Amino acid sequence: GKEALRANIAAVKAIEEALKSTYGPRGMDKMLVDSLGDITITNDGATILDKMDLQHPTGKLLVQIAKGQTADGTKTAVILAGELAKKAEDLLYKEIHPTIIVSGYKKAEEIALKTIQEIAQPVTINDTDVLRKVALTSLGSKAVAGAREYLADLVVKAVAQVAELRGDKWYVDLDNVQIVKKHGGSVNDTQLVYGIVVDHPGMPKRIENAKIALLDAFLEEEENILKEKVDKIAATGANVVICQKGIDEVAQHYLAKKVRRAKKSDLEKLARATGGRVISNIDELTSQDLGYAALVEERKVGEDKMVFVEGAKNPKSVSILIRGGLERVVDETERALRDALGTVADVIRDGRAVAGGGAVEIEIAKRLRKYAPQVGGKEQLAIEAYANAIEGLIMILAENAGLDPIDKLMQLRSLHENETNKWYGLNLFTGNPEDMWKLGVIEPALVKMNAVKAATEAVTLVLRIDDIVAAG
Amino acid sequence: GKEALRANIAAVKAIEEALKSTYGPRGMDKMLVDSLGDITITNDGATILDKMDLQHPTGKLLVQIAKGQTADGTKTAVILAGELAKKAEDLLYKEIHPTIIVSGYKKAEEIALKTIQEIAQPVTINDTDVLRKVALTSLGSKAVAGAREYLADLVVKAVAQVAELRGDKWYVDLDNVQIVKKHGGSVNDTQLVYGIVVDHPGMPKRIENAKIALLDAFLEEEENILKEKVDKIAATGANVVICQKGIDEVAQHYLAKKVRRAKKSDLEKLARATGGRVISNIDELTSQDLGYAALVEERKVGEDKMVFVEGAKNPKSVSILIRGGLERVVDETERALRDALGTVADVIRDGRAVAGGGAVEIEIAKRLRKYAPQVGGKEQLAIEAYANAIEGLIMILAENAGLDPIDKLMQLRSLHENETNKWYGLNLFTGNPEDMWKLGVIEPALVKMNAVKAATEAVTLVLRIDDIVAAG
Amino acid sequence: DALRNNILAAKTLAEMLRSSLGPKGLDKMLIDSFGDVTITNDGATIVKDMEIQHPAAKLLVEAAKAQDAEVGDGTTSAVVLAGALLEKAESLLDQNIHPTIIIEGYKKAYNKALELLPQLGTRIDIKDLNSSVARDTLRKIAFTTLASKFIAEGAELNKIIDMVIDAIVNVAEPLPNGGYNVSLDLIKIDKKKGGSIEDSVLVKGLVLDKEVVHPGMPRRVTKAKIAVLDAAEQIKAFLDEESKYLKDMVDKLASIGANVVICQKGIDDIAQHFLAKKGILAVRRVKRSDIEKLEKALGARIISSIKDATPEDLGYAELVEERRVGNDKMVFIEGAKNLKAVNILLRGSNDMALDEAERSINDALHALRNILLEPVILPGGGAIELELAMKLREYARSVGGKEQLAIEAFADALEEIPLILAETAGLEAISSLMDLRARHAKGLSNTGVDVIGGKIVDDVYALNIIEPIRVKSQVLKSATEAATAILKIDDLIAAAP
Amino acid sequence: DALRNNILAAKTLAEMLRSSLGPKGLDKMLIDSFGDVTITNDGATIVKDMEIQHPAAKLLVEAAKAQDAEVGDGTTSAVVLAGALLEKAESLLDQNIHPTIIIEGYKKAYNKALELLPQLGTRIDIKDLNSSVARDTLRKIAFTTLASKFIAEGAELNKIIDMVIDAIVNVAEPLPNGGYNVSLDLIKIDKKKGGSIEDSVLVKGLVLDKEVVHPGMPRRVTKAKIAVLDAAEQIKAFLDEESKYLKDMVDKLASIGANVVICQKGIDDIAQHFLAKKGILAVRRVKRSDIEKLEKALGARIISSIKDATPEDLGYAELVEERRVGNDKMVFIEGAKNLKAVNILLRGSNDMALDEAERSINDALHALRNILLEPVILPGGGAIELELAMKLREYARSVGGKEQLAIEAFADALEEIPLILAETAGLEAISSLMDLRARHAKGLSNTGVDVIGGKIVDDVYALNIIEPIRVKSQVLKSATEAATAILKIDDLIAAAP
Ligand SMILES: Nc1ncnc2c1ncn2[C@@H]1O[C@H](COP(=O)(O)OP(=O)(O)O)[C@@H](O)[C@H]1O
Ligand SMILES: Nc1ncnc2c1ncn2[C@@H]1O[C@H](COP(=O)(O)OP(=O)(O)O)[C@@H](O)[C@H]1O
Repeated sequence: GKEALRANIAAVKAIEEALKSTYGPRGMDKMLVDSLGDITITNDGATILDKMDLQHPTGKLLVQIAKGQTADGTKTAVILAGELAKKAEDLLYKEIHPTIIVSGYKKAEEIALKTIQEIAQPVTINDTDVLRKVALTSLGSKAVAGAREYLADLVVKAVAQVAELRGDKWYVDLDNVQIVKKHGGSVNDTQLVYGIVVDHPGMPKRIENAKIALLDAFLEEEENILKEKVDKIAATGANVVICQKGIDEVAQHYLAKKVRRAKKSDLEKLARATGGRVISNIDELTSQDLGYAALVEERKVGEDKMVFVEGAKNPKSVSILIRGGLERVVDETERALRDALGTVADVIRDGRAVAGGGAVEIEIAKRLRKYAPQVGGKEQLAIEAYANAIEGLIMILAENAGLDPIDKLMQLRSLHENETNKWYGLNLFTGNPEDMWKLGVIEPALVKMNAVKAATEAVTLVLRIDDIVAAG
Repeated sequence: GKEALRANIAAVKAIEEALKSTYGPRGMDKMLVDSLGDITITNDGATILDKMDLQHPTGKLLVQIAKGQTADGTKTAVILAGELAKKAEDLLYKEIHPTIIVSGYKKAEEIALKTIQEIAQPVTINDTDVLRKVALTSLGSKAVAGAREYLADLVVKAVAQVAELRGDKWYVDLDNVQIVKKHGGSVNDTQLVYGIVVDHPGMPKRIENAKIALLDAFLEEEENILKEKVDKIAATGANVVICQKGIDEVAQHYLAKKVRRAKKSDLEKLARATGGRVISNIDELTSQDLGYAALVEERKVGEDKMVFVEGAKNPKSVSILIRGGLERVVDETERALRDALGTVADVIRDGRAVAGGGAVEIEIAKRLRKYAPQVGGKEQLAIEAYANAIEGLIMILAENAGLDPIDKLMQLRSLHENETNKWYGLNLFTGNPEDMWKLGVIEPALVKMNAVKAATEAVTLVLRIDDIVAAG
Repeated sequence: DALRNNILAAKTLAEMLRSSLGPKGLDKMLIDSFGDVTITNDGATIVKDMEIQHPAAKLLVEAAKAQDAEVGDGTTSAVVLAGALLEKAESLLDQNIHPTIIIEGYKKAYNKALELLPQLGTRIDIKDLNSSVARDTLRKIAFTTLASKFIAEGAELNKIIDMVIDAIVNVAEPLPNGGYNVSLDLIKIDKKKGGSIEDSVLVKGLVLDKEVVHPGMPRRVTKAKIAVLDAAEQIKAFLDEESKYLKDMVDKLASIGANVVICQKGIDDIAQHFLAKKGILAVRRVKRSDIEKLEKALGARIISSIKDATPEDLGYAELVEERRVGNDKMVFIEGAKNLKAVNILLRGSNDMALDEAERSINDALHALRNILLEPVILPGGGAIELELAMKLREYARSVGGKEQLAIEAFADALEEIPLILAETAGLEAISSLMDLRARHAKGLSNTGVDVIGGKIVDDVYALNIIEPIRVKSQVLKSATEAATAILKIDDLIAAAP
Repeated sequence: DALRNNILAAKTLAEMLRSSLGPKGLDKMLIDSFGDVTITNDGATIVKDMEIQHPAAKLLVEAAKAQDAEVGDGTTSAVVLAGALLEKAESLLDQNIHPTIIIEGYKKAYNKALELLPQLGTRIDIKDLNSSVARDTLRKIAFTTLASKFIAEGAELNKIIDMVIDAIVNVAEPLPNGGYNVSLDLIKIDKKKGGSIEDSVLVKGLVLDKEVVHPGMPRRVTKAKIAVLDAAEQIKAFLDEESKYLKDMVDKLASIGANVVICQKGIDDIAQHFLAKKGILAVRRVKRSDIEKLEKALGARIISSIKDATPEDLGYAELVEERRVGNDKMVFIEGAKNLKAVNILLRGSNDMALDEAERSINDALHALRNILLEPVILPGGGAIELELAMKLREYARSVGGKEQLAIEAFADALEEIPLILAETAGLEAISSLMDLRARHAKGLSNTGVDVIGGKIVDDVYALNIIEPIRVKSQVLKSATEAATAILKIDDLIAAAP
């Protein structure tokens, strides 16, 4: 059923083309258009793939795959899978059975992962320059309005807190990072807080050693019931009370005499940080479900009130306030910062880093070409094709910078004949090849490995499927 | 270039379809239509292929091949080639390279010829019943108006004369047989003459020990020249004078005081029989170029004058007068008689005969199936296909008789498991399988061999050609 | 014409599952119309969940579903075959051979093949595991099923096979055919998270608990077990006897004559010491779902109150042992009362390897069950099909009429399995078949196709490629029935509900 | 775009001759527009006689015609290659690589290959036929050319080869390259009807006559030959001396000092007896066309009249002998004056076998000439192409820029010859090539493809598959020139005659 396969390959190629030009540290932006008419301008690939109007099953699948295990790297996986698909197509026209191409690609994947594992430069949490570089790596091309060397600082400072070593590996519980945003000034007004932050005259403000009530949950009778509900909570010794559902202002008065938030993604991290737990029904509420916060308080953002939970019990607590002008700015800042956090977190947790600019890529290709003749006939071609498909990334990376792809590919290929140039990659601003390690173009080995892995998996899935059937 | 090959195969299949239903001793007739509007109704395949409106190069080629070395057998060759082409097509769809199919078919051809050589029953000129049977074989289905056992007599009597043994093999110089025709009565009025026959008060009639002048070739001046020309001939001692060009009646008067024929095909055999030779220019005429005819004469056909050259020197001289009603009758008689003469001549000259009814065919198939597994993989299939293509002839032969092909094929196949039924074939009138030898269904082995050979050659030629090109 | 349409329908359906055959069977993606998807190369799943269009195809689906119902292994093999039969039939229709003739031919061919299956079958030795003959067979078939689906290391696999063997020892047997009926209800697979696969272990039940008190008896030869629910107006008040109470409870338990006490609610140190003095094996608290399972086998009863207890509630087991399992001590119970199923402790280092091991054991068990039910093996890799084809041509020769062509056309269909099965391995669909024919007609019937290795094998038994007869015959049957039923239908008629 | 059209034109042309390559080269049917046809797998014939359509294709035809002009053997091989180069170029155009770059790359690759041809060439020994080294080589190459085109029995063939060898002994030599220049003008092939092929024989001239009189001398060691035109108002009348005349004529002939007399008009018994007395070798009458040929070599002159004759008209030959040739006595003349060509008496039992033998000898001679002109052989069957491809990739590595891809694309084209050449033998166009690469990169450069046998050979020299260097280099040259010239053309422009 070639007719069903070609459509899959076309879908993959379509998504590649969708995310292609976004790639690199000079990646152009895409303009997403909602059917409403509203729009979203962005560089980040994950966001695109999220808001993107997915058509094909294989497409939605591919997206589902590229996002699996770390926000970034998706870009790489997608484009790589696209290249592999195209080269697979080229191989298919030569009447080569898919089960051969798959096997070849698998071998190539193994050799690739060996290659990355071999090249990788071990790093530690102490090598902060590396962390900074890795942070700054993804931050390039984000169109963030400056403060890259400051946002990177915030990242490096952020990951440092959320880290504790039980044994050999620090348990960087990334999920403890709260992220909010507001307008005004610029991203220089961005700032960290140790505790979680959340965007009537009410209850008191500065609570020291605060117990925090975390709760997701004829008229006269209802009043009695509601007051009963409030008193129940009051009888547990709760300093500050948090909710998600709408609270009757009468209960606000009551409690004031004793916020409703909006999102549970905050209440989550609040429960994480404070040490308390959420309750579905206040009838079950106790005094141990209350979270401990050593110095809770509230502060004014230039245009708005904002809640601060400082002095949270848990050591691994952290939040960041984002600031800027337009929505696109603060959003791109958010997503970029997420990417940074991801990359750095993976660097820390894994403890290995490599050079960008496509050094690892041309190295992997270089290796594959050597290993290719050592196996059978038809597989060798698949492996070679795999290598080429990898080089495609360098080429596209060159394209997105306004450079001639082939020339730079050949240059790097020529340079990587020396053992001592295994870090050399493409300086896109300069235009010439350079040692990407000194320029702080560093990325987590785990990201590269995962990208390769997921792309391979995706393409093999594309090739393994012979036909598409409607079921029930 | 499959696109060019399929067209060839289609052409061959077209010609097969053209000659298909004419096959067998119950073969239907085809009606040929000239663009003038005139028509020709006939069973004989050669005649069809002659008068047929040939379209394709491969077609004209195939016809050119089937007619090469014996008028009949062409039928067999054509249809066989068609079957082989169809089965080749069936093999081609299985992605088998032509050079394999060709080789297979060649092997099959070799085994087939071995088979015919093995089965063949040696015969001699003395076994006249065989000669009669072989004569009668082709004569069946000719729609000749009776006298089959008499025309066969004439054939047997005819070939007997034209035969002399220098060594091991009698030199049956078939080209010494003159054939003419006239209307009136029926084919019972057909009759042989030892000498050649050709259709003013003039020169004398009964010339004993006749010398025959064979010659293919202001007004007063022309008269002088012509008279000079006549006198030149007169001065050589020529009893009877023959010409081809138009003779001035003045020269007829002259010579009368001392015919213009129409065809040189007669003058040829006249030159053959009389022992004399033709002269292009009478200026070169001598007395030795005159042919010796012991008792030349003329006789009246019921409606016309006719010339008889009886007592011709050469022992191997013979002619036949054909008689009947309509043109189709006398024509079919002529062609049929030619076929008979051919077959019998080949039987005599070769000295081997086999049974018709498709006995030899199912034998050959039977052999091929046994020999097939003894060679390689892809060739085996070609050989098997060859066998099937041969069986196709039996099937078509069954079709043309209004019988179920497959059943009779299976019957014969079942019967030919016994060594003692190697002659069994299909009795078309009876409808059941029978020993074809006792029923006088006998044919020359050489004919079968040649048919196989030419068909194989044709199909291989069809398969060897990849594309057709216009040259200069 | 309508017949030809039906034929095309069934054929076109079969064309899809042509690629999903054997080890290298390509995937098929099923779109659950609810807005969900599931992909697989499994015949059953595909044929089941897929919403088929044409009636004839639906009938083929029906045949396949029956084929699956009778036995699990072969389902696609039937459909591909049916398709092949119809495809070979439509060539005979062009020979102007009435369907009924083809049908009878196919019936005869089927009967002969069915007769020939055992003739070409290699019977095995099932006379005990003392001999290890069965093990070698079980090892071959194990690897037959396991090889296609495992990417795990062989050493890890060998242990799993060892377990399955150890399982089969215990499982029941029917006498009539000298075979074994593996009741899969007699096998448990407890998926324990944490630990390597080699740490996995088999035993007739175990609670996965450590000895409550080291002084406590960690091994009991002749055991006696008790199940305890409660941990050790008209007013009722407890008499002021705190420790004496506990001691008396333990003495009562000792008085009943028990050597093991598996408390539902857990045991306190004092009770532990008393039990340790009496030399009783104490066990920590266990789940209700666990204890409920235990009592019925153990022939015991969950005691609500020891004061009212009685030896009627006393269970028993042949042996109990605190055994080390990957540096994790666990209480093992052996051969107690109604042994029922053999319990596997499956130590998976990850949920993937866990479910993978479980899956492997399951498949292996099912296959081994299928071969054990009918103790005759057939040379897989398409060898037996080719053999049958040869024999069926030989048999076709001795039949006449149009049926000689119908049987021969049955043979030509069988040979599509070797053809397709090799093609999946990327081998040339043609040369492979003729090479096979050559090797086969001039050699052993065991010549076949190794799809994994992607090569033609002179003897597939040596490569541990084995197929049960129970499956094959059924596949043949349902396939024949299907192709028949398709060929037998003349045309369609508009009806009223 | 126009460039791409040209490329497609040349490419589409090359596609046709793709199949006509090598031994199993499929046929092409040429329709002579006059209402006639001629079919062949020959590049030269096809390319020549065919009326080509597109200009680019016409240019490719031009290149091919040049390729044929320089040397006869390889013509199609050039066209297929050119097509391959363009096809590999159009893939680089899609890489957005300007044509001129590709052109330079191809030029460099061509130069390097041209340099590598001799490096990978196996030079031979041509130092005399005394040694038989040359014979073994000549035998191998003989069989190389002969094997593809002969269906005749080997024993018959061996004699033909023996003849060709015996011919080559006599033929001239150029010194500079230590090679031999076989002037085909120094070979006659007289097609005698009647007799077996083994009866065929070689000699420096022979008249195919029997000894007129058995008493007459049938063998003369030191010979002297004469050519006689006439058989032995102002009024002139012959003197009444009948026999005395004849005797005196013969005595005059004997007086001149001749030992052989080949009369144009034939000799009478009296003259025969006189000649027999004098011990002169008499020969019957011969054709004018024959005698005219004889006299110029023999340095003699056709004597109109013996009375006026003179030793100036006396010829000479080293040896003359009445030899038996298939039970047919014939007068052989050896080593006379200007030996010029060696004369073959070709005894064909049939016109077919006759023309076949002639054809065989011709082809063998041409090929042997081509290899002898440049005494270095190359491993045929596509081996040398693969070797070059390996070396050219290795060489391409040490070049940078877009040209590294242009050279690599030159290599990928060469490998189309092994691919196509094997494909003609029905082998898989892909697996064969990778198998070759494997055998080649890891083994001898002589690994190639035996098309006749239809199999990949580890060493093609052992299978007597040999290719001259003189042909190969020229093919490479003209192919490169062609593909270049096509790639170099930007677009088309309307012009005025
Ligand atoms: N400063 C830089 N110089 C050269 N290459 C870079 C640089 N920064 C990133 N890259 C390259 O960009 C690729 C990742 O790009 P992309 O995924 O689009 O952005 P992000 O890294 O933010 O996810 C990597 O392959 C890496 O080699
Ligand atoms: N009396 C007969 N009974 C059975 N078959 C016959 C008979 N006569 C001829 N045939 C068959 O007819 C075929 C030749 O038919 P065809 O070429 O059409 O006529 P002809 O023999 O006149 O050329 C042979 O294969 C032969 O087996």
